[PDB]
Amino acid sequence: MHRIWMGTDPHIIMSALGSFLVGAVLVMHIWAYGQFNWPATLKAKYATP
Amino acid sequence: MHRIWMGTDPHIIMSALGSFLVGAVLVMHIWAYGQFNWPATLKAKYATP
Amino acid sequence: MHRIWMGTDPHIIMSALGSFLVGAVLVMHIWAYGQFNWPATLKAKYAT
Amino acid sequence: MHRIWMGTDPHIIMSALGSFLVGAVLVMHIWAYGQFNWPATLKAKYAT
Amino acid sequence: MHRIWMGTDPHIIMSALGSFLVGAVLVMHIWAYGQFNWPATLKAKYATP
Amino acid sequence: AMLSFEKKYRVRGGTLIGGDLFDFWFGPFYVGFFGVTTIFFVTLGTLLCVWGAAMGPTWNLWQINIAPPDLKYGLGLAPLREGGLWQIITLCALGAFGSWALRQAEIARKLGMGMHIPWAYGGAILAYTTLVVIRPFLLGAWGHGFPYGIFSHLDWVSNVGYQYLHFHYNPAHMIAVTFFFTNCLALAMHGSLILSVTNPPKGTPTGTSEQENVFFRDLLGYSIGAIGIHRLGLFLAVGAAVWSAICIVISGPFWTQGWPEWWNWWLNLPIWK
Amino acid sequence: MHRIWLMYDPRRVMVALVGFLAVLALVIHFVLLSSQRYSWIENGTLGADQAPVGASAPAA
Amino acid sequence: MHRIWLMYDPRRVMVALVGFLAVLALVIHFVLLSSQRYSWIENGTLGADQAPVGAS
Amino acid sequence: MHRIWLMYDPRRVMVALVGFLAVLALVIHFVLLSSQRYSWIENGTLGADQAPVGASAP
Amino acid sequence: HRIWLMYDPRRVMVALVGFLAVLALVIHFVLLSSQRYSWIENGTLGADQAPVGAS
Amino acid sequence: MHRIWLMYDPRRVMVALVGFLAVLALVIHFVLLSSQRYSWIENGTLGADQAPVGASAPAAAAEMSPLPPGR
Amino acid sequence: SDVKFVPADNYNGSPIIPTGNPMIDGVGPASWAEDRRDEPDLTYHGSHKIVPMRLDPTFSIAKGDPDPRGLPVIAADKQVAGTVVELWVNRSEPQVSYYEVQLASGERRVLLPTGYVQWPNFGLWGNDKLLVKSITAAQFANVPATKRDDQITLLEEDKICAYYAGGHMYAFAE
Amino acid sequence: GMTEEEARRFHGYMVTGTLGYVVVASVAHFLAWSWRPWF
Amino acid sequence: GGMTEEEARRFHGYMVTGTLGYVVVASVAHFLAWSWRPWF
Amino acid sequence: GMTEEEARRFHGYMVTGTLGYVVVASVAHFLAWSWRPWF
Amino acid sequence: GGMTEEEARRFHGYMVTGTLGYVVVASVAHFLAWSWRPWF
Amino acid sequence: GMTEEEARRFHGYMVTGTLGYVVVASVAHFLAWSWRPWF
Amino acid sequence: GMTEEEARRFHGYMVTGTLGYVVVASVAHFLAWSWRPWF
Amino acid sequence: GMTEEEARRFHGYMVTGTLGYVVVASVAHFLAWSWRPWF
Amino acid sequence: GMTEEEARRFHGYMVTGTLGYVVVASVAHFLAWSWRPWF
Amino acid sequence: GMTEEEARRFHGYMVTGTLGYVVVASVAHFLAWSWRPWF
Amino acid sequence: GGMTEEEARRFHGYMVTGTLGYVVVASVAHFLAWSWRPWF
Ligand SMILES: CCCCCCCCCCCCCC(=O)OC[C@H](COP(=O)(O)OCC(O)COP(=O)(O)OC[C@@H](COC(=O)CCCCCCCCCCCCC)OC(=O)CCCCCCCCCCCCC)OC(=O)CCCCCCCCCCCCC
Ligand code: BCL
Ligand code: BCL
Ligand SMILES: COC(C)(C)C/C=C/C(C)=C/C=C/C(C=O)=C/C=C/C(C)=C/C=C/C=C(C)/C=C/C=C(\C)CC/C=C(C)/C=C/C=C(\C)C(=O)O
Ligand SMILES: COC(C)(C)C/C=C/C(C)=C/C=C/C(C=O)=C/C=C/C(C)=C/C=C/C=C(C)/C=C/C=C(\C)CC/C=C(C)/C=C/C=C(\C)C(=O)O
Ligand SMILES: COC(C)(C)C/C=C/C(C)=C/C=C/C(C=O)=C/C=C/C(C)=C/C=C/C=C(C)/C=C/C=C(\C)CC/C=C(C)/C=C/C=C(\C)C(=O)O
Ligand SMILES: COC(C)(C)C/C=C/C(C)=C/C=C/C(C=O)=C/C=C/C(C)=C/C=C/C=C(C)/C=C/C=C(\C)CC/C=C(C)/C=C/C=C(\C)C(=O)O
Ligand SMILES: COC(C)(C)C/C=C/C(C)=C/C=C/C(C=O)=C/C=C/C(C)=C/C=C/C=C(C)/C=C/C=C(\C)CC/C=C(C)/C=C/C=C(\C)C(=O)O
Ligand SMILES: COC(C)(C)C/C=C/C(C)=C/C=C/C(C=O)=C/C=C/C(C)=C/C=C/C=C(C)/C=C/C=C(\C)CC/C=C(C)/C=C/C=C(\C)C(=O)O
Ligand SMILES: COC(C)(C)C/C=C/C(C)=C/C=C/C(C=O)=C/C=C/C(C)=C/C=C/C=C(C)/C=C/C=C(\C)CC/C=C(C)/C=C/C=C(\C)C(=O)O
Ligand SMILES: CCCCCCCCCCCCO[C@@H]1O[C@H](CO)[C@@H](O[C@H]2O[C@H](CO)[C@@H](O)[C@H](O)[C@H]2O)[C@H](O)[C@H]1O
Ligand SMILES: CCCCCCCCCCCCO[C@@H]1O[C@H](CO)[C@@H](O[C@H]2O[C@H](CO)[C@@H](O)[C@H](O)[C@H]2O)[C@H](O)[C@H]1O
Ligand SMILES: CCCCCCCCCCCCO[C@@H]1O[C@H](CO)[C@@H](O[C@H]2O[C@H](CO)[C@@H](O)[C@H](O)[C@H]2O)[C@H](O)[C@H]1O
Repeated sequence: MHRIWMGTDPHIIMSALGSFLVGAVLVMHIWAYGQFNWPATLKAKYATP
Repeated sequence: MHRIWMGTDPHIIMSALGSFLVGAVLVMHIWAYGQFNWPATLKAKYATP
Repeated sequence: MHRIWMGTDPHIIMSALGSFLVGAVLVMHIWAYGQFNWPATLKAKYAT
Repeated sequence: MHRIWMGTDPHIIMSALGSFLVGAVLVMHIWAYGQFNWPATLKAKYAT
Repeated sequence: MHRIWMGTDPHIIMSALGSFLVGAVLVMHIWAYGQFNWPATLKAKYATP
Repeated sequence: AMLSFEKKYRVRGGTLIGGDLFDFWFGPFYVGFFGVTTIFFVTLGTLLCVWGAAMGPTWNLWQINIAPPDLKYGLGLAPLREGGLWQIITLCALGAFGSWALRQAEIARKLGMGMHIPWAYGGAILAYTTLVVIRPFLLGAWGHGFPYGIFSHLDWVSNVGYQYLHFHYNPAHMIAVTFFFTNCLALAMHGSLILSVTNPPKGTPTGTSEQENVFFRDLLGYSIGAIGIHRLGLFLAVGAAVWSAICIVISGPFWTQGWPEWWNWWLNLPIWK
Repeated sequence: MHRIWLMYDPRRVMVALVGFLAVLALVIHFVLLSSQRYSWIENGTLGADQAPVGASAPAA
Repeated sequence: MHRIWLMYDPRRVMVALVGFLAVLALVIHFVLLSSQRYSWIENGTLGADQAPVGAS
Repeated sequence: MHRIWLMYDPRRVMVALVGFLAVLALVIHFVLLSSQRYSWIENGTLGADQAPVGASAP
Repeated sequence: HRIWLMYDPRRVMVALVGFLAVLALVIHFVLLSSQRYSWIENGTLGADQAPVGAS
Repeated sequence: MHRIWLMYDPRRVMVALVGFLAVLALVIHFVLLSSQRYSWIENGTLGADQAPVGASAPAAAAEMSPLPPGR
Repeated sequence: SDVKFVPADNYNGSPIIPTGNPMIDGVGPASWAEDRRDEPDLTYHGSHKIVPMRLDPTFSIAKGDPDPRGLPVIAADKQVAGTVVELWVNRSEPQVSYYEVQLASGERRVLLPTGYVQWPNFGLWGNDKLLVKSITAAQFANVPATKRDDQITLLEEDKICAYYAGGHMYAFAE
Repeated sequence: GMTEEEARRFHGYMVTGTLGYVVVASVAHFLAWSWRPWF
Repeated sequence: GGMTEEEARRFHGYMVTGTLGYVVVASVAHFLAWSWRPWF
Repeated sequence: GMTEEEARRFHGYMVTGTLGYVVVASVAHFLAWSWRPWF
Repeated sequence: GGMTEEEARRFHGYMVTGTLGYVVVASVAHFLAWSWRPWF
Repeated sequence: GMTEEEARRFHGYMVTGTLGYVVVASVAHFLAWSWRPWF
Repeated sequence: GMTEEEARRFHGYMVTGTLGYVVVASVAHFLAWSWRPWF
Repeated sequence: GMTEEEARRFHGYMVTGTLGYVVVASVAHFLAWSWRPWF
Repeated sequence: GMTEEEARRFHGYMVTGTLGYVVVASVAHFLAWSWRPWF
Repeated sequence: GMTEEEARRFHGYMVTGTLGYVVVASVAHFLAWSWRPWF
Repeated sequence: GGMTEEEARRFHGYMVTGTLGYVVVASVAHFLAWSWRPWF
């Protein structure tokens, strides 16, 4: 399966993978913060009355 | 059946298949989120009363 | 894993990483100041 | 760690560090004056 | 540590240090005159009623 | 198809941007990179004009009217049906007119010509840009541009003139008109002289430079010379457009009263105040 | 079918095609954005039961 | 797919692409900036339920 | 990445870039100065809760 | 910096000086046209008396 | 710093310099002369407390408007 | 080859590519009207219109202006190409049509149309050399020759002007 | 022009550049969506 | 350029290791998130 | 033209200048956001 | 061109040492922050 | 024309002049701030 | 110019690129129709 | 482009990846069906 | 361009100055904390 | 051309003339401020 | 051009001397200022 890499520069690969992971992780967090009501409960815990 | 791959470059094959799957999966999830009322039931579980 | 650094310039790496850390840390602090209500409670302590 | 400095110029490095420190210090003071209510308490102490 | 001055011109150093010192001193006085209420108390001491 | 002497001249080179990639012809037309951008802007702008006609009250050619937005929108892009469509077409027009001038520069460079034609056309682009960009920007709203419609823009010209009560009194307008009228006389004069030496009455030898020089000197009292009349024509025609640009940009941004009362400075010169 | 590329230079058919599609795509978006029903920037969040529908005047 | 760079000299395509994207990005921003729903310079702090909607 | 500078004369690109950034910066400052909320020369001393906000939904 | 080997200092100096002059004049005339900073007419007002835009 | 004159022709610099200073002097004088507070030919004899000052704000009656109603 | 150029490819609108030296062959902006009549232009009285100024003592420099004769000519590569020996004047509309240059290297005299020349400060001051922005000093050696040196045909006028017109595109070409 | 080998080398950067741009835009859109959805 | 089959073979080993390490860390994160606020 | 080694060192300064500017701009946005946030 | 395998080897050990140091300092920051204001 | 030694010495006074100008501007801003703050 | 072989090779990319683009547009219309049908 | 031998290897992996993907998807649907049946 | 033996001497002072600066700042924070503690 | 011999003497005149002018202008502002101050 | 190490070594000694002198004077200034109007 490793033969897939033979055409490839390793920095091109690490750049593509690194870009994808940053995109996915940020989308997943922005989405999750909307669904789970967190940090909204965190902000409510310490908000001034 | 393998002979269909002759005269093709495997990286454009995988780039095309990869782009198709990313498209299909996102279409299907966003459609499914409309029909199944999830994550909307998740949000309602934790939303502030 | 050290072989990943071949063909790079150390200073370009340290420039990129240094700039990422500055950007990330500023984002994190502005966000955290909002969520944790600090320095707002600090300001309220000494305000007049 | 020293060989990171190879191929750099000390007068560039000290200019970059010096400009960062000046900026960071000034930013930190104008920020701190806002939170700590100082010199505002000093001004009020001697205000007529 | 004197080697930091290597290849520099002392007229440039004294111009840079001198201009910096004038700037810092003037700013510090303009600021201090606002906070300490001086010369405002000096003026009030001799002003005509 | 090609002129019987043309093929010799169709070499590569003289382009500004595209290198050899667009350096080709399509029928008579030279393309080049700014040919491509020209046709893009021409096609987009024209189809948006046709869309503005379609959503308007009529297809009558004279009556079509794509108007700018209300002044309340300031320098923002209005809703498209409320005049934002006029703003998109205006960007397309600027893209087309600029591309046309740069394409002309590539053609002149390929033929070994001077850049006189692109720069002369720049005088027309300046006047257009003054009407739809510079004067509206100085007044603070894109809504000061003229509407795109064969007669509706004449209603705009009419009403802008009467915003200053008596626009004939605009001093830069008087100069611009004088250039336009003098240009047309000069064109009639030069056109007639060349034709009348090259087409003498039947049974007469073809005329000469000396004859047109003699006749022209009888007309004006001085001899202008062959290069001089073309310098004069270029000066008059382009000067007309430049003074036109001045006369409209001073109306509103700089002067806001009636134009007749601008002349109050002349009546108050101290030698006769 | 491929002999079309012997008649025309592919390097400039492809430029003409990309340009045509760019013009057409922009035209259709500006047309829709001019409409009321498909003014999606201002009203895209309306559900289809709330979306505008144009009618003629009642012929009373 | 790389052969597109043999047809089109890439040094030129990058400059045309960058230009096209720059103009396109600006046009989209100016469209949004002067809409009612997305005039974020004036109303960006409004919550999603407070933001305008272009109902007829 | 550096072979981009084999494609383009850096002495041209730096002029083109500085020109672009100068125009972009000037446009963004003008857009803000033309706004109500960020017309900072007239209203910059207002607190964040005092500064203008555009209209809500009805 | 070696940057002066790329760009003629004899040109950059004039271009810089011309840029700074244009920017400086623009900012002064912008301020002079404002209400709050029309200093020739209202410069003697105190900061609490000077104009402020609407809340 | 004198090497600046090896770069720039001294004879020409003087003409450029005087020209700049003459324009700037005239611009500042005419700006001041056009102002109210410093229209010194008409009002130069006023004391500093009597010279005009710009308003802390303009004022109006609620039904008055400087501009006609429009759209 | 006798053909001066060939198509770049077989498609309809394609450019032509010169086979030989385009400045000498006359291709693109270096080309001339090859059918043009090989006779002198004439005045209304039938004398030759363009002639060297020594051939008509009616003509002189305006007393304020420098006579260019004797000055060095500087080609596009900043070499000296030669010195101005003579001026050729138009006798129908009095002006200098051509400078005549004795080449610095070699022995030939060649014509140089005005309007390709310019003065270092456009005439305002320092008029001590002439600039020829369009061609290099080696290319001056191949400037087309008039078949007599007191008279120039309309064809020769076209050939000479075309040689300098090609220079901006081709003077530095490989 | 460039060789086919140079074309394959350049095309690799062009993909990662495009991908990085699309990634940043995708985050930018989901931030905008989270703030003020357009459907 | 590119990678030889030997280079690809060991590059793959690091890629597999990094992918598995990343998924392991994500697995712990999900176990914690589920224990904190389960979503089904 | 450019030598490759000259291009490599220029690229280092160019990247460092670009990211330096972005860092200064990011601090300017932190200050502006603290003064008057836009979301 | 660019770093050799020799340079990469020792550079990596420093790069790893720096990153580990950062994670340690940030760990203390979170331990103190959690002691001050817990967020779950 | 230019040389590295001319570039070095020119850069010296150019940096000095820039600092001097930025010092004067900083004092002018802090005088203006003390007279009529803009935030 | 180009041979029939080069033409036939280009034609394969051109046909597949066209059909790929038409597939992407088909899905965009499916999404648009589900959001707000035009008939 | 790939030879018949290269195609043979590529096909073996392409088939295996497809089967693995379908297997995972089958588990996903079985879980989704157990959670919220859609017929 | 700084060489390896110069870099040792530069680094030695650079570390020493950094530590001195941090120590001074640490006293400054200790004083500030004793004056107005912020947690 | 310009010599170092000319340049150093010329710089003396320029600097002295500039400073003299600025001194005269300083007195003019002293007078103007005494008559009608602008802050 | 610019300072040789012997020149720099003289220059440094005077620079340190001037900096110390300045800081000493400023120290007296602050002691006086504090006794006149304490600011904490
Ligand atoms: C005709 C019988 C009835 C008569 C009574 C009514 C009409 C009276 C006028 C008749 C004029 C001649 C019409 C004609 O057939 O021309 C053929 C010829 C083309 O050149 P050619 O030398 O003759 O032929 C060579 C060609 O056949 C073979 O070479 P090749 O194969 O490479 O050529 C490609 C061809 C393809 O042919 C065409 O496409 C013909 C296109 C004709 C378009 C006319 C449009 C008119 C309506 C526009 C409405 C508006 C649409 C937006 O040739 C070309 O590529 C075409 C080159 C010409 C491009 C013309 C561009 C527009 C000209 C101005 C348009 C009017 C602006 C007001 O094209 C031209 O010369 C057109 C331009 C000449 C007229 C300009 C007049 C401008 C007057 C402006 C003052 C108006 C004051 C109110
Ligand atoms: C590098 C040579 C090939 C390539 C080879 C592979 C390999 C090898 C794998 C995938 C797999 C995937 N590829 Mg692919 N793929 C390429 C180009 C792309 C592009 C693109 C627009 O360039 C896209 C969108 C995709 C899409 C996808 C997904 C459907 C899938 C999940 C991994 C991922 O992160 O995907 C999104 C990817 C991107 C947005 C950009 C490309 C990122 C880099 C180049 C590839 C990451 C692979 C990753 C390290 C695999 C980890 C698994 C372990 C090795 C066991 N590929 C290039 C041309 N692809 C994986 C899969 O389906 O496994 C069952 C997989 O193992
Ligand atoms: C000189 C070659 C490298 C370089 C080498 C180093 C080294 C070595 C270190 C850092 C460190 C840091 N660098 Mg770095 N760094 C470079 C370029 C940058 C750029 C940029 C825009 O290009 C940025 C934003 C940063 C940012 C950063 C921070 C994350 C961090 C220290 C704070 C800081 O910002 O100081 C302001 C900095 C700048 C505005 C630019 C760089 C100026 C000089 C080089 C910074 C020296 C910091 C300090 C004195 C070093 C102390 C060493 C220890 C005593 C052993 N660096 C250049 C290209 N950088 C330190 C770190 O990792 O701390 C956790 C560290 O030890
Ligand atoms: C109002 O609403 C309206 C507007 C109306 C609605 C409608 C909108 C419409 C219709 C939109 C259409 C959008 C569109 C359609 O295609 C949009 C398409 C966008 C695209 C394609 C974006 C692509 C971006 C790619 C980038 C940025 C690449 C960067 C590459 C980099 C950085 C690397 C460069 C290479 C290097 C460094 C290596 C050198 C090595 C060398 C030389 C060597 O090694 O040799
Ligand atoms: C919310 O609604 C919606 C969004 C709809 C919900 C749905 C979301 C969906 C569908 C998500 C899908 C996610 C997904 C699917 O695949 C996600 C896939 C994720 C993947 C693949 C993660 C892989 C990570 C791998 C890493 C980190 C590797 C690191 C490698 C390292 C450290 C090694 C470095 C050293 C090397 C290389 C050696 C060089 C040596 C050399 C050169 C030598 O020695 O020569
Ligand atoms: C709030 O909501 C949202 C935002 C959604 C929340 C989510 C946030 C998320 C997802 C955050 C993710 C963060 C993250 C990762 O994932 C963050 C990653 C952080 C990392 C990796 C930090 C690494 C730091 C490394 C440092 C400091 C190293 C310094 C090295 C030094 C000083 C040594 C220098 C000397 C050398 C090298 C030797 C040269 C030798 C030479 C030249 C020779 O030998 O020749
Ligand atoms: C308001 O409503 C109004 C608007 C009025 C309503 C009306 C609308 C109307 C009338 C619409 C009409 C639409 C239309 C009509 O036909 C639309 C037709 C559209 C078409 C055909 C689109 C075609 C797209 C094709 C594409 C994208 C091809 C891409 C190809 C690629 C990527 C490969 C390039 C080649 C390579 C890589 C090989 C190099 C190798 C080489 C050289 C080698 O190996 O040698
Ligand atoms: C309020 O909300 C927000 C803002 C969000 C809050 C958060 C803020 C945050 C996150 C702040 C982070 C700050 C930070 C992060 O690292 C700060 C880092 C600061 C640093 C590194 C300081 C370092 C100072 C070092 C100094 C002074 C050294 C001077 C050395 C000298 C004088 C000697 C030089 C000798 C030489 C040159 C001799 C050469 C000889 C040679 C060559 C020979 O002999 O050859
Ligand atoms: C409405 O209000 C708005 C406008 C809005 C507000 C804003 C205003 C703004 C932005 C203003 C900016 C002002 C400005 C900024 O720098 C102004 C800068 C002014 C300057 C630099 C003045 C310099 C003057 C220098 C002089 C006079 C020199 C004289 C030299 C003499 C006499 C010597 C002659 C000797 C000779 C010749 C002998 C040579 C040797 C010989 C012959 C030999 O040796 O042989
Ligand atoms: C209010 O709110 C805010 C503003 C926010 C509050 C915060 C404020 C802050 C952060 C302030 C920080 C200030 C600061 C920080 O460092 C201030 C630093 C000040 C310093 C460095 C002062 C140094 C002075 C040095 C002097 C005077 C030296 C004189 C030297 C002399 C006389 C000798 C010259 C050399 C000779 C003679 C040898 C020639 C030999 C030659 C040529 C040969 O031998 O060849
Ligand atoms: C990328 C380089 C760095 C660029 C820097 C600029 C980034 C822009 C800001 C991004 C993060 C914003 O983060 C957000 O800050 C706002 C500021 O009102 C906080 O807002 C909240 O807290 C603050 C402070 O207590 C209150 O005044 C405010 O009324 C309340 O809404 C949010 O709780 C926080 O989530
Ligand atoms: C770019 C300098 C000007 C703007 C600076 C903005 C703030 C950031 C300052 C960071 C410190 C300077 O960091 C700068 O980094 C570059 C590359 O990263 C270093 O390295 C660069 O130059 C050296 C010396 O010619 C080359 O050997 C090297 O290959 C090249 O990348 C410089 O020697 C250093 O001066
Ligand atoms: C760039 C083209 C568009 C790609 C768009 C992505 C979605 C479409 C799926 C692409 C899948 C691969 O698509 C297929 O690629 C191969 C090469 O790999 C092309 O093959 C083409 O070139 C090869 C040689 O390279 C010739 O032998 C063949 O006759 C010719 O058709 C096919 O014409 C195309 O159908």
